[PDB]
Amino acid sequence: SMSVKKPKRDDSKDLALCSMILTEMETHEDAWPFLLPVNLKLVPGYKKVIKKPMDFSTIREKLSSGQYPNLETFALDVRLVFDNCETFNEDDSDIGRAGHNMRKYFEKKWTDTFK
Repeated sequence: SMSVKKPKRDDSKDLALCSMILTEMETHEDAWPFLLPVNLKLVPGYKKVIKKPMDFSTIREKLSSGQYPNLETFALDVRLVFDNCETFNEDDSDIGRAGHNMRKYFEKKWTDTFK
């Protein structure tokens, strides 16, 4: 509350560390469905169904331009990429499996870097 604060967690490396995680996600072999925005002209149904499209390149641009206020808003966008994927793709598809794999990969890096 006012003049009553928990001890100050050092957040000075968060930007660099989120960048490294995102590099690792970018370079994973199963990243290909997620590297670029889904082409809304060429994928029927996507525009209407997926209310907030997100992809790695859009996260990278947001990161690099100070559009994440903190590490939680960065995690929310990464998770959005996978939630979108699950919304549109059957589990039993290459893209559906890619999404599950990437989410797992991300959540472990997240816990190990920050928890």
